[PDB]
Amino acid sequence: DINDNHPTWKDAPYYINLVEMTPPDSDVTTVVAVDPDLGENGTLVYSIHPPNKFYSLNSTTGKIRTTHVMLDRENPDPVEAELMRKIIVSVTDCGRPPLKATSSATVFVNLLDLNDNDPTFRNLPFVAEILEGTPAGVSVYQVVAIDLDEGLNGLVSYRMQDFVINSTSGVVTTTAELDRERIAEYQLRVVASDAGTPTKSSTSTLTVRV
Ligand SMILES: [Ca+2]
Ligand SMILES: [Ca+2]
Ligand SMILES: [Ca+2]
Ligand code: NA
Repeated sequence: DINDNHPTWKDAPYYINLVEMTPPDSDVTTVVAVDPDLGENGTLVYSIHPPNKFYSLNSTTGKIRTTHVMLDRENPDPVEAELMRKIIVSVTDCGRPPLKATSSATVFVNLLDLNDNDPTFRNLPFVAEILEGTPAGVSVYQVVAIDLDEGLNGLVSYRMQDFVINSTSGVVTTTAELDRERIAEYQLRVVASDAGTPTKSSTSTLTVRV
């Protein structure tokens, strides 16, 4: 009848890979604690404490799941960033008196990246001011767009659809002597792409006035 043992954590700390945006109620991992006491003196109750809005836990099986709060690798908030990557877990037996394990157990989640973000322009849309009789091979603008994704998924390149844009630099160069009487205003649709295998794009207008 004496509660002879505390619960004892097993293979802690835990390190786990999880893709971001993983659907709600998707399995993450199963935390495990040991207590050889018979009856309620060894019956365990797991719990996430402090509470984590990105994960739920089966009190009896110690099995963690995701919630209707999606996991976002590009979430700018430092408070959330940590919750998404660190799950602190408390356990107790149901004995008389009830005993906790003498410390919690951290689950370290590694958030794997999806190409879920598209490029977004820093300096577009814009209106570039130029004087007529500007000869060919003159830079007028340099387009900048950023992608919050990781590695190749965040690497932004530039394309169009009387000018040419260098795909690496985002620099916009002329190909002819510009004249007010031929075309005084150009609307140029610059398409910014990333390097994901399902490539994501983003278009905005550079308005050249002569
Ligand atoms: Ca016990
Ligand atoms: Ca992403
Ligand atoms: Ca991207
Ligand atoms: Na994201």
